Amino acid sequence: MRFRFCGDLDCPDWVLAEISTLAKMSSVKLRLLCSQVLKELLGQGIDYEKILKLTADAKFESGDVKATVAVLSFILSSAAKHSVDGESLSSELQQLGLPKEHAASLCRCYEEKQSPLQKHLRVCSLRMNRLAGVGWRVDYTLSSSLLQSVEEPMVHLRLEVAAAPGTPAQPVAMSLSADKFQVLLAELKQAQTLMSSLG
Amino acid sequence: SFLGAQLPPEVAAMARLLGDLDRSTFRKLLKFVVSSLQGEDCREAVQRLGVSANLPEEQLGALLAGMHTLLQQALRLPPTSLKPDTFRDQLQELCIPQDLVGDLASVVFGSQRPLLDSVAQQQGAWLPHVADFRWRVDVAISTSALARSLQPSVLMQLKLSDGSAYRFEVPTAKFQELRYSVALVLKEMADLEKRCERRLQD
Amino acid sequence: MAAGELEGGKPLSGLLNALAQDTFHGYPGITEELLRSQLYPEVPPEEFRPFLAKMRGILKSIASADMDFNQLEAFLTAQTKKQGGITSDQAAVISKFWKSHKTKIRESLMNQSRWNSGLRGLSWRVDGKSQSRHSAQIHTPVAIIELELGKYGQESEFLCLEFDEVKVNQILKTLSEVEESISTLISQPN
Amino acid sequence: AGDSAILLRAIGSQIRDQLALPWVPPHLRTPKLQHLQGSALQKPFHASRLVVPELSSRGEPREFQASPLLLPVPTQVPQPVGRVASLLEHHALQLCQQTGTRAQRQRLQKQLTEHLRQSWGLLGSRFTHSEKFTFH
Amino acid sequence: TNQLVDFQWKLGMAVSSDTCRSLKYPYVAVMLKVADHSGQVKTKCFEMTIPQFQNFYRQFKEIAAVIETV
Amino acid sequence: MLLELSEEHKEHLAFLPQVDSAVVAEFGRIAVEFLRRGANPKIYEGAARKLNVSSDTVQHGVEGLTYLLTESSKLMISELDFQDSVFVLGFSEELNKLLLQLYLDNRKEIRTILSELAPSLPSYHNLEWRLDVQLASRSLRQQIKPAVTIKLHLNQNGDHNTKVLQTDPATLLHLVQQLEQALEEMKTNHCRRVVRNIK
Amino acid sequence: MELSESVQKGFQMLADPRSFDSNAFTLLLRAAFQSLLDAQADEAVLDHPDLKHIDPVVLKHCHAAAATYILEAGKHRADKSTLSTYLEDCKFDRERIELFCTEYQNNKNSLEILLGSIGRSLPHITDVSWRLEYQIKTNQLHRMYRPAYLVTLSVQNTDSPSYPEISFSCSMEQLQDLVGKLKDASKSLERATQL
Repeated sequence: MRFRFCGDLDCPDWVLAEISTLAKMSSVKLRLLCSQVLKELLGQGIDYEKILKLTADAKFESGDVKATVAVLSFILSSAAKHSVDGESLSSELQQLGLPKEHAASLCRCYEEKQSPLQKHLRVCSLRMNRLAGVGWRVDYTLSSSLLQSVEEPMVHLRLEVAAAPGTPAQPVAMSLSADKFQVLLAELKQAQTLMSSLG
Repeated sequence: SFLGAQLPPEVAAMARLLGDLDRSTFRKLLKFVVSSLQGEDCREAVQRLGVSANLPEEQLGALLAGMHTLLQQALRLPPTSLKPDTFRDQLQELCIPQDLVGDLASVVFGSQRPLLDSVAQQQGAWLPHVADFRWRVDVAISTSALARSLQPSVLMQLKLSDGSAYRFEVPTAKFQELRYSVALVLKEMADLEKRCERRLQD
Repeated sequence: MAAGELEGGKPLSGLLNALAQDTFHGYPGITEELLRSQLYPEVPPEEFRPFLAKMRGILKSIASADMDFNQLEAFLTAQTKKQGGITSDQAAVISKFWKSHKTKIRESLMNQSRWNSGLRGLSWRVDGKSQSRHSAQIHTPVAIIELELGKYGQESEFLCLEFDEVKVNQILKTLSEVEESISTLISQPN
Repeated sequence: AGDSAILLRAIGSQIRDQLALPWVPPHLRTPKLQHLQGSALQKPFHASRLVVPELSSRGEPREFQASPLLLPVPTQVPQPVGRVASLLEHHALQLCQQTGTRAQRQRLQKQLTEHLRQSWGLLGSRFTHSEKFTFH
Repeated sequence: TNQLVDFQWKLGMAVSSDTCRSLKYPYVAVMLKVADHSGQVKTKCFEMTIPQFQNFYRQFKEIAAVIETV
Repeated sequence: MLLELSEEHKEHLAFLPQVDSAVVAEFGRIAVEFLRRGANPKIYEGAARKLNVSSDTVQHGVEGLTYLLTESSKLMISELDFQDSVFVLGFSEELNKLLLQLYLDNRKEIRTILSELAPSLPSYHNLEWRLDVQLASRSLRQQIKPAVTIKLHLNQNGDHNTKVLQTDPATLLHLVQQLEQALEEMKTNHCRRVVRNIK
Repeated sequence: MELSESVQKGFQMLADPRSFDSNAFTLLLRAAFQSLLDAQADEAVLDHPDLKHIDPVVLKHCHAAAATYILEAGKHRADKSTLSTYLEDCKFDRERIELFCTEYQNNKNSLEILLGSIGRSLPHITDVSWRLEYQIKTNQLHRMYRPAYLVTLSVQNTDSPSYPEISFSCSMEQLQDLVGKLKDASKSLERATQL
């Protein structure tokens, strides 16, 4: 047995277990719960009060609730990861034993948010760093103790770099000769030409 | 099999290469594998052996990787659990030539084994150990806050195998707690050993 | 109705003050909803939003140019002589605001553009050396100088230096060479 | 696209060739396997400023350049990686220079001078308690 | 305490920045090189405005006057 | 096995039979409330005036009772051994039964708190990965260099740490092989006997 | 690939039969490669007795031009068709075009290994080890009776200050999670080979 939403793998045993906990809700409130988890995946927060308020239908204990939110998050994220359509998802959740009405409901919510999910999942994909901003000042040097008249421009750069979302940017500040600045700008333009050939 | 339920791909690759390999070259390679297990840097000596045998680096890598895995998995087994007859039988199922099996068996069971065991036991450590422990015992006679104190304390200094070092002072009420804790753990190590010998050894 | 229609000059002066504090002094938490509710609670937020954007974009341009009165009033006049433009009275409020704030805004932009250390203070004393552990009798004076340095938004460092009467005069002549460099450059146009 | 299809096909066949070779213990890796499996050392890009002969040189500057006192340009750096980085950045600057108003320039320098003149023209415990109570 | 090994200065104009097209203000930048205990030498740099230089220079002229009449 | 109550610990607990069991039930409530949230000495002077005893009498009795529950939960002492421990104190069956229930009601929650005190080793939190191919550098313009970028998230002392790392393909196949052999050990007959017999 | 006017004039002088005979062209060209690739900074690399008649300002200028073109051609993976095109532009004759290609082909692999060794990279994981323990007691809690894994990664990079081993602990669930992530990563390499 192998499944597309599992990534061409057999289903995890904890997923196959907790799919039987989904069958314990009404189909009408399984669909409402999907909307709450899917909102969180879209970055719109999560309403634990509503999740607990509706799952009282099935008299879930908090271990049931934890396992239910975890498995819905896995199914929806992993279908979107592999670009699985709701038609495939419905058919192959049924193979795992989810009731056909519960399968339906669950996939008509995926079908509505499939496209914005994948745009968010690309934004969340692993980054080492992010360039948050650039600042610069250009100076002109007139004279020095070390050279009686200089008359050369000089550049200062400050680069704001973010290591993780929700964190203040680190400034990288440095000073450059106008020769060093010229070669840096010319090299970045060559890199950009290669980048544009890929996408 | 000591190699587990499914044969590692590097071992299967190596075992088919052995049919083409001169026993002189096999025994030269085996010394490098064994000495690497003892922690000796061999990279330059392996390269010289490569050009000497006319082995391309793609085949050196396959041979060395397969020999390392076989010896690693055998040498991690106690002598109660792998023994010369069953080791020799299992290696023949890989179709390794019998003369090379004898060389491999001499490494696992011969006089090389005690030094390998010593190196393998060093790898169970994960946290640092005490490298040194020094103290002085002092009595305070007077202090800014007391014309007469007369209070003892222990100044302690630890060096750990991590290369870290700590110097700190211990109140005598805190020394009593430390001494109690250490004697208690020693009782409970000895109790655990007696559980093991009477239930896990049979 | 929109805030652009209203001629509340003090409310508009407050808006420009808040806009300058956010834009140039960098005070956090300044936001459209706060300015609407205090300054113009009768203006709908959607109507206030373009006036905020218009005043912000104009003010950013003025500060980057560092406009003189001819530039400032010509630019603002062109803003008056357009569809949905500001009134001449609003421009007059902006001009009065800009007169005082121009000094403060300019200096703030200098600090924002500086990320080397700056001189925060200089302090000095002169002592008579008299005796030491070994030298039973000393008399030569010495100057002790404390130099306070820091980067913008960071804690100050203090550097303390000690100078004899000779090194005091070596440094003093070095500073006189800086002044004579300046005096030449400004006299060269003669 | 054909060009990106050729790239991805080249990528995939490189990953095959790397997966096909087992991991080898670091103390056994010959220099090829040190590169593939990451135990070789790369060297940073570090550039040193070179002196180059000038054909238009005349007089005493030429007499220097015509002599053993001016070393052959790549040999002016001891290390080949720094030697490579030095020639690369030297040639890069030459391209920037050769690929790059007098009234406008004089005007700007006079504008800067007026600002300099206008700027200058402004010149025109029990211990502390014991001290406080009994030794202060 | 610390001792000056060397003193260097440069005079420049700040011409333009990304936030302010016409900065056009002069500064003096000073580099101090100081020797620590056991002769460890380090550098510190700071900028002064032109008014700050005039004050800095003015006070060293006071030090030179008192140091003679101490 | 049994609790060895010290003579001072016994002397503190001797306050319990001096008052009605309904007050001891209140001592039980406030005792576990202190374990749950933290102690608040301001109540001791209140109960003192209500009971006509010193505040230290209330404090000693209640803090002694908390220690009885804590040591029982630490040992996981049986109901039979608990009674054999408590009957060294002389008080009557009603109080003995009250204490036994107060223990069994709370031992599982207390043991959760007691598990937080252990030596604080660093531990796994999460892992992210990215498959990168390097295609050009400043020095050399056409390449294929595949690598797996890894971001490892760890806990210690409740503080998250992250490390960014790299592997080649063949090393990643080695990493999985070794840590699959790790998981296989718990299925071997040796480790099965330990779990079976050391209990 | 772009080349400054300084480099192009150096090649225009190598193209002369007058300035350089076919012998001197070969000796200077070999000296160019040697000075790039040899670890010895041989300051006498240009002191060949057959080069001694050339003006030392011109000789040292054409030597740096050659070496600069070699590095630019190497970086841009220049094929013989590219090399031959640019040389004929500089008015080279068919004999010297053959000579330049012969020397370049002989050295190509050494040059590409050099150019590829320059850079910085992340810390590279090289090995892993594990311990399995059964947890018995704490001074605050008896009957813990749970397995834990103690994992160490060996990293081997010096491009930035670093410590060579990363140690952390896993429960059974945490190690099973970790292994699943690494096998998910490994399954993606397999997919990429299908490209």
